[PDB]
Amino acid sequence: SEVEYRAEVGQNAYLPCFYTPAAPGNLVPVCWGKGACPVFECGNVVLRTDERDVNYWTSRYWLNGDFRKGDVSLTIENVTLADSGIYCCRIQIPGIMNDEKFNLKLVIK
Ligand SMILES: Cc1nc2c3cc(-c4ccc(NS(=O)(=O)c5ncc[nH]5)cc4C)c(Cl)cc3[nH]c(=O)n2n1
Ligand SMILES: [Ca+2]
Repeated sequence: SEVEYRAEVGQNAYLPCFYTPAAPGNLVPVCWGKGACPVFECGNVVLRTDERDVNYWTSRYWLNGDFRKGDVSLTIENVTLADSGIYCCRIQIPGIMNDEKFNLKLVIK
């Protein structure tokens, strides 16, 4: 057994990811992709934010939480078996190599 997130075909999938803004409104860029975080930046990119807003998304992928307070959890709508796999949520902390890397396993049946 290990940590995983689950959905049936047709449901939405919910993959958690959080950080804490250093001060209110001080956002840091976030990278969501399919594939483990050792791949490129955050895998095969599906969604990105910068210090101001979401700047990139792919159909069916959403940040529906309060991402301006650090809830950068992902929603995938209407999943198929092909959406199964590891996803990377990368918190791109400016000022060093110290990014926060989260790998989330999505199991679809
Ligand atoms: C037609 C369609 N649109 C989206 C879409 C949109 C978004 C998105 C983009 C910016 C903001 N930021 S915001 O502060 O609420 C704001 N409001 C005005 C200016 N900025 C909030 C969200 C939820 C995302 Cl993340 C994911 C999306 N995914 C997707 O398949 N589609 N499809
Ligand atoms: Ca960094």
